[PDB]
Amino acid sequence: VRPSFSSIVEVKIGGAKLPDTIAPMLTDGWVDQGVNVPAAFRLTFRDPYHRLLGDLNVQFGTKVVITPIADGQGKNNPLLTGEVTGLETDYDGTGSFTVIRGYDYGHRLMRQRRVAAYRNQKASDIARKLVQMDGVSVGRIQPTKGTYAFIAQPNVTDWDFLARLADENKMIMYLDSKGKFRFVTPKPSAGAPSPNTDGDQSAFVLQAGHDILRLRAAVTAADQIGKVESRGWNVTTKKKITEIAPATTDPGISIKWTPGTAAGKFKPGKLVETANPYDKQDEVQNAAKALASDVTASFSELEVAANGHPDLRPGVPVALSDVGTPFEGKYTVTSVRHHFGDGVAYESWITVSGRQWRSLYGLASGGGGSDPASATRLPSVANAIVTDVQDPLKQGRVKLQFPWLDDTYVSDWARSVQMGGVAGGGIFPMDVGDEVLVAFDRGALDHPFVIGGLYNGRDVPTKSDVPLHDGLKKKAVRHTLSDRQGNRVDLLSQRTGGRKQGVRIASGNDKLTINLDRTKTEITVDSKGSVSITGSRSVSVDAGTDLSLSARRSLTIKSGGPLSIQGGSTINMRSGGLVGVNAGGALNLGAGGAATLSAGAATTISGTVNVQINSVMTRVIGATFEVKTPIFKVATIPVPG
Amino acid sequence: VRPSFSSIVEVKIGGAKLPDTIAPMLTDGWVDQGVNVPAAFRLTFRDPYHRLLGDLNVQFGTKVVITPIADGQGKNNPLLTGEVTGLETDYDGTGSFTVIRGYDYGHRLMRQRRVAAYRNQKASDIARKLVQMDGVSVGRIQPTKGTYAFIAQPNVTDWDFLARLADENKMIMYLDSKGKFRFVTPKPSAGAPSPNTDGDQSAFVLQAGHDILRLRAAVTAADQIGKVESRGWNVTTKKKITEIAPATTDPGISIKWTPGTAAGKFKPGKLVETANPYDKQDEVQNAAKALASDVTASFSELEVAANGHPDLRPGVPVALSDVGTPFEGKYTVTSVRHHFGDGVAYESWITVSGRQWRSLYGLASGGGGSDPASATRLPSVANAIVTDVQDPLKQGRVKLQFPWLDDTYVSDWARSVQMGGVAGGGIFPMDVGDEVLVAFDRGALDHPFVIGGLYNGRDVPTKSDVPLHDGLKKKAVRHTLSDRQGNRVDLLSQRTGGRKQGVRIASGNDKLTINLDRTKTEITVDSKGSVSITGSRSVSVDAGTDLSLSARRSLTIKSGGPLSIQGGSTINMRSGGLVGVNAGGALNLGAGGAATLSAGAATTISGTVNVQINSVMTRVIGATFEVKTPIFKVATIPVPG
Amino acid sequence: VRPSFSSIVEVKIGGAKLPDTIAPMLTDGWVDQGVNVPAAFRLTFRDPYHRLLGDLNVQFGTKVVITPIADGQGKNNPLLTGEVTGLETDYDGTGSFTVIRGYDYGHRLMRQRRVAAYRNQKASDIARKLVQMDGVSVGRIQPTKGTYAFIAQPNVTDWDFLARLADENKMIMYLDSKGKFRFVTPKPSAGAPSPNTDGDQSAFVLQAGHDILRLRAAVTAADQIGKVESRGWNVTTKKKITEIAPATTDPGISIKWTPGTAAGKFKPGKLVETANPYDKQDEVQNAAKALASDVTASFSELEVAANGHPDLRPGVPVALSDVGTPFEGKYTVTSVRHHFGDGVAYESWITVSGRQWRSLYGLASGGGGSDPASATRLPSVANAIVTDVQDPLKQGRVKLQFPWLDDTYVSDWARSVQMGGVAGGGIFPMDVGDEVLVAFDRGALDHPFVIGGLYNGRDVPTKSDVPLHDGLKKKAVRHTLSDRQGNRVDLLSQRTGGRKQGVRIASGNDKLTINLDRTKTEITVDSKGSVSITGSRSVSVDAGTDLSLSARRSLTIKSGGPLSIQGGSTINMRSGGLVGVNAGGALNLGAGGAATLSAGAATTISGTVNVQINSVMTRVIGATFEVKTPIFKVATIPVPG
Repeated sequence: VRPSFSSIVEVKIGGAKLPDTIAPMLTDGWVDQGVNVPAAFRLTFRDPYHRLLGDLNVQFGTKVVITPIADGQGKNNPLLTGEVTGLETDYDGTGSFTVIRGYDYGHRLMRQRRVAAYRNQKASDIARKLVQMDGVSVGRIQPTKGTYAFIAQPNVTDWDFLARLADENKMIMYLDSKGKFRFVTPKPSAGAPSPNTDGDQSAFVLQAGHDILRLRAAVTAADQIGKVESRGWNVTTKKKITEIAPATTDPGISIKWTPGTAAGKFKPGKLVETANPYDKQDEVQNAAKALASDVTASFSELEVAANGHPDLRPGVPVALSDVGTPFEGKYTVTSVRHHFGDGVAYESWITVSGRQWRSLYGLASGGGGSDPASATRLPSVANAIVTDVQDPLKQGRVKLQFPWLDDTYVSDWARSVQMGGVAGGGIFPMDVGDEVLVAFDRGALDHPFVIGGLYNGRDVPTKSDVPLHDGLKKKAVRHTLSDRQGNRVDLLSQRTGGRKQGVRIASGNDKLTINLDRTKTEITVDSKGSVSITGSRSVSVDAGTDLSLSARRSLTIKSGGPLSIQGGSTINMRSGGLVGVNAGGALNLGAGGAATLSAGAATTISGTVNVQINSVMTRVIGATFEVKTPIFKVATIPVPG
Repeated sequence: VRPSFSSIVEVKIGGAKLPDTIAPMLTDGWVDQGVNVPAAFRLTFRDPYHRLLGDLNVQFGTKVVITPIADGQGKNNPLLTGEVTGLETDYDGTGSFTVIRGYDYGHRLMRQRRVAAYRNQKASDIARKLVQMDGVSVGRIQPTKGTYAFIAQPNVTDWDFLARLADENKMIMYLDSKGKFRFVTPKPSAGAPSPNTDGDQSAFVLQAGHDILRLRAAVTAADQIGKVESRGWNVTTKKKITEIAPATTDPGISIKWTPGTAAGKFKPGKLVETANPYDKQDEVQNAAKALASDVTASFSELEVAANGHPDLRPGVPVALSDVGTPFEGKYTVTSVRHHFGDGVAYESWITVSGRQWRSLYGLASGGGGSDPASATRLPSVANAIVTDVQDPLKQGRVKLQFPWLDDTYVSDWARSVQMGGVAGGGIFPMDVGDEVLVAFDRGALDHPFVIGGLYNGRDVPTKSDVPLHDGLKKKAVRHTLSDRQGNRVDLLSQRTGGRKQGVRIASGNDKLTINLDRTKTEITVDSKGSVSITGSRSVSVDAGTDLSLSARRSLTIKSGGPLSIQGGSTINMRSGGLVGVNAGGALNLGAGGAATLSAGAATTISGTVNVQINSVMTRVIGATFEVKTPIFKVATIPVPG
Repeated sequence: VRPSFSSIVEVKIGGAKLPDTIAPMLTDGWVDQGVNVPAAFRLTFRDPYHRLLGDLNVQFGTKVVITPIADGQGKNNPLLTGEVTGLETDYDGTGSFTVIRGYDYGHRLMRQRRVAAYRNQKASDIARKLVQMDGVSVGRIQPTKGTYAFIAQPNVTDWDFLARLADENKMIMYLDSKGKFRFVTPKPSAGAPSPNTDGDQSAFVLQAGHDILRLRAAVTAADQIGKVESRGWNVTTKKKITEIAPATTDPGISIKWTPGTAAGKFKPGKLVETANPYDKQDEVQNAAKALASDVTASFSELEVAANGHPDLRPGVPVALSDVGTPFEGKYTVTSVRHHFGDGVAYESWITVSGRQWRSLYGLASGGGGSDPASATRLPSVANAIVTDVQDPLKQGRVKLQFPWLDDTYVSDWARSVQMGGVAGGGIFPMDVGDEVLVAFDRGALDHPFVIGGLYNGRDVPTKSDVPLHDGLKKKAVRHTLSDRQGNRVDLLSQRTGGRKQGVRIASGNDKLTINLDRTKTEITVDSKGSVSITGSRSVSVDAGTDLSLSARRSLTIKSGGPLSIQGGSTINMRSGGLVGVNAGGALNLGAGGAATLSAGAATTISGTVNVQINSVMTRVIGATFEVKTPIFKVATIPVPG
């Protein structure tokens, strides 16, 4: 029937049934099963002479199975198979008891604290991999809605990472009777029999006064809001992505009243989540749905201590009837406490609290939730080593490799801050061995950012002509901007020593240099190589007060057009053995004063032309006047004096 | 008198008096009224057959009024007027009770979670506007001492924001009986009935043994320090602003002993606050006063459970007398618990604990651990969108819009970090639509800081002729510094492909380029336009080994002073068409060897002066010699040979 | 013997024995001693008329000595010399009790909150200085393993800081009976009486059922891992330092089972610490050993309430016998509780729980959280003022003094991040007076990092020419890179106003400037000084369409070799006054057309050589023809016409 006449607990340790000489020694039989934390075994035997543990040879690390038997139900279907973890002995004054404590076959997930990174795997794939890796048989795994680009395990316990993953995906972290892992969606509450049933023809119906020893049901509108929004940033388009989801319905609870009424009956507020990064529409939609489920899970909180039945496993629909106006209907169980003890028969505490750990006190072993000191809430910045540069987008994006976290974690691409903008800007890409400063997006490890490279040992900067600081007043003297080899621009200012001042656009080998030197107001374009100054429509209009073009070997001046030497004063045109002027055309001279044509060797006045010597007077002072042709047209016969 | 004979609870639901058929059912009446958190109603009726909620037609959101009546006091002046929030049913083994839970008319402030920014409004103005937004009638609001400039509400429950503001301003939120907000200063403890009074002529005097059912009074010097300082940074002057305030007095407590004695009797310590940013003297002084009040509020902790009186409202002075040496005097109440229950008449728990909400549990429900991760202490950095760059100071300050927080929050000016210094440095302003990386001052949202622009999709860097990485080892090859436009300063170094090395300066049109090219040692000054090299005291002293000046269509050389062409070897002065040395002054030519003046058309020697040919030999050896004028001074008559 | 016949509590207040008229009034004597928190008295007298405190003249800050006496043990050995801290009264319905709470002398350490930096001192030296400054006598201090460079005190209580040091160094802060501070290693558990000794003879042996009133012994493998590793970064070599330490043994516990048996019987996991920066091998080794000890301290948790004995001081070995298989052996006590009360004799509660504070509830006052709101986890960044720019390595580091933390804290060198790399990069050193934006390593204060200088009031004397923003749409117009004094490179782009575009490499005083101007396709190498353009193997090959070389007061062209003026068109060679060609060598001329040599004054044709005139026609036409020597070789006699 619904209650029980006699109830027994059958416990098997190490695969063998409990010895007949030890079965009467058992007193308490506690089993606390939940969907948020691993279930707990507490088997308390009475050992007045302190000899039990020396006979069972029980050492933690042994398989133990606990089954309840109420009437003829529960002979098959063992309740929970797990592992003995801790031992306790209590001399409380009412009996020197020996307590064996156990955890679920799968508690090892909480035992292991891991760091890792998973690339291009679905959440169900992550669950499958982690579980097997931990030696736990896989039951049924439900594929999740969307894939993840890159997940990082930020130094957390396996159980907690998987638990949050299930929370974000609106799942349940089920661990069934035979120790099989399960990642299953919540069962709909409608499945349970109608409360209008007789209440005695099944074991999933609770009637007020029939088999409800203790009852605590609460329906509240503490933080029920109709709309919940989750927001994120899209970098491939620079878009503010957002998702608004309703919180007016809930699958786990059906009590004739919905949270939509709670939202309507008060002012229409809204809730915002600003604690996790998001990138794609799928992730934002999933987060919005998860937050809506979280908000709607607090609508009803139920806790019934009943005579029980061994079929009250977690995650099953249970109908609550004849309680009142807002408390009828169906619920989905979340935690079940099977209790055997002094003066108490087989007791079952069914607690429906959504995904919260209301059981074992809301605060539980903390402040209502774990706040580890080695969590993912990384404040400020850290240092990292670059491992990859092969960005498929050529935006300077660079992979990282944290050296204080793990030797196999290399993260994903991280955008690096650069002095650019909306319409383009300069880039200073990093090498494959730099040590760069890394910040984080809202503290999350999944989204690192690169600020710039640091300076440490074995990475001293390239040496320069002048030191970093000088002078008694001890101010900055040089402000260097440089590449990784020596192609540099220097902005230096000094009043001591060499008194170097100004700007210096140098080269790697110092062969090429543009010195804007203020110490002597001198522009020095120095080059141990070729020089080339060119224009298109006009050439350098050189000016000043002293010009000089002294180049060895050769000097060629070409015009391809009109050429002019205005001068303005004496033009001393020296030579070194030859002066030549080509027969370009009508060559003409002139002078406002004298005109002299001297030489050292034989002169001549050539030309197949009508030579002439125009003048108001002409006097050949030649020591000898020789003509080898007849002389004509002389006005008078030659006369001396 | 002081104690009472008969005590009643008058509760009105929905504005109508409690029905006569329901009044006997009420058993438990609990009212918990405090000055730190909203008060609570707990009305527990006995409903064995579970039919109450189906007859009263109670839906949360309905108005409820609770009044106590002790003797002939309290018929008027209702105690509290609030709203039903949650429902609870209990089967505890002592009756099937139905519980209605209520909160204050103004609990909605804790219900709403908001993001917003307030500009140039006083704290009292903030409270008034905000409360009027939430549909709560405004009582008396006391004007704030100092005004603010920019307050950000960083995704917080509204009541918590208001409470932090009130704690900053040494204030109190006593919602009145009639549900009216009161932002009021604490009532001074001096204005209280004298302790040496008869103890029976007033309802504000408690005597040990007269009516004090339970007493718990503690006076401690756990963390009493005489002086407390608060410090901040002033940016308009670079000033370390500080305020030291005393903690030797406290308005709320007067127990013949002051915290000054506690501070003096121990070593003279000091306390510092380093958790919030401050900018002005007013804010720092207010923070120092608030911290001093907070420290002095822990001097005395009092908890008296007495027979009570319906006039024991919060925020009223109460005189405690005949208790001992240090426990006499007057206090100001902070929380009051009115209780009706099984085997208990009307009882009043008066608790004085200053700010500390130690009521119910010292840990309350979080062990004094308020870390809701409501994105308040934003860790590390985040991304933001620039909205305003006006800067009334021209220092590059920029208004920041956060895309993951709100669509209407645009913040105040943020001092972007610039790679300069104190006496002047280069400025890189950002456009009106950038995406920048912003840190925060000690995590507070009120003081964002811009680190630099980021790179995302649809904002690619300016295209360049050479790729960002090349080779098999493929180290960094190019280090570009550029404006949003094409003006660039490239520092490039390559070993493969085109083997481009050196420094480049480009104007974006690829016309004006300065190439310090190291692959072939060269300086190239290219420009699709005019060139101009100028000096003041001397001109470019050009040098090298192969000079060339070849500009088409024009070449003008001007001196305005002495001109010299030293040469040193052959000077081939070619020409085409015309070559004329039009010497204004005295011309003169000389030769170390021969001298030749040829022509093709006609050779002419001119000059309006006596021409002269002078040398040992002046032979013609040409052709016919014609003279058209008399020949003179011939020594010998012409003779061949 | 082991139990006691009659037990008394001897208390001395103010150095004088408790008065005879007050000794019967004492009711409750409670002492709580431990190695994690200061010891406490909770003495409780019965004062029905509330007059005790007015006669003893007790004022907190008075010395009090407390001792238990069970049989004839402890008559001259005091248990705890401390100071009265807080007074307390009670009307609990069972008497009007007066309670005097006292704390051990070490409470002063928890009473002071300090900010400071300690320089080149061992941890033992730090403890000695802290204890001496706080007026506490120094007992025995054990020198620690290694020294530290700096240890900042990030606004923390002295006691918490010293406890952190003790936990780091595997040390305990037990305070002895006389009140003398000592900093001691835990006593080994092996140095205890054999578990199988007589039992009654030794006062350090507890037997199940003999004198164990209450017992709670727990042995668990909740988080037992064989190996624990600690990781850190070395900057003098760029190295990943790591230390793996075993957790298979523990000095404090010896119970026939070791944590190695817990680790082996499960999967071989590992644990990592990622919350504390580390620099040297010694520090990493110390951290690994400390974490291993912390993990192994949770193997056994013991709580024994026994018949009491005054020799059960903290930090002494105690042998636990005849309990079972895994619970025999020895323990090192961690906290002791001496209790005298109503209907209760002298009770001693021994608690062995490692370094954890499992003594108070399960979460003390604030378990899990214990995050001082004013803690060391600095989120995001802050502002700081440079105080020293020197560097023993010249890598650009700098010391930073914080203006919101302390006036005497200047920190260590911070590796400022700037655009460098593995093989060298540019550096911008910071001046002494700069204000820089400083991040933090993992939030820890000990490792600040400088990002870059900020801008504030009277901090931007760049004094640039063009404004930082112009226009209606008013995008960024200028991108300045400059030096503290003015030597600058500007990348400016405008469309309105003066319409300036291009690049400008300027100087401090603007005398020297290289303008790449794009509004007018021009290169302006302007300089109020000398100019020098030089080459090595070839000279500037100037080109374009209009050459102009116009320099006043001088113009010198030198070749040192062949010189050529190709020309190609008219060559106008004017002269203000005088012109000349030197007698270099075989000077020659030529003309494709006419040839004219005119002058305004005395002409001549010099040359001490065989002058000649050659042509088919030699028509020398003038106004006369004078020869000063005889004519010869005339072909015919002169003839008119």
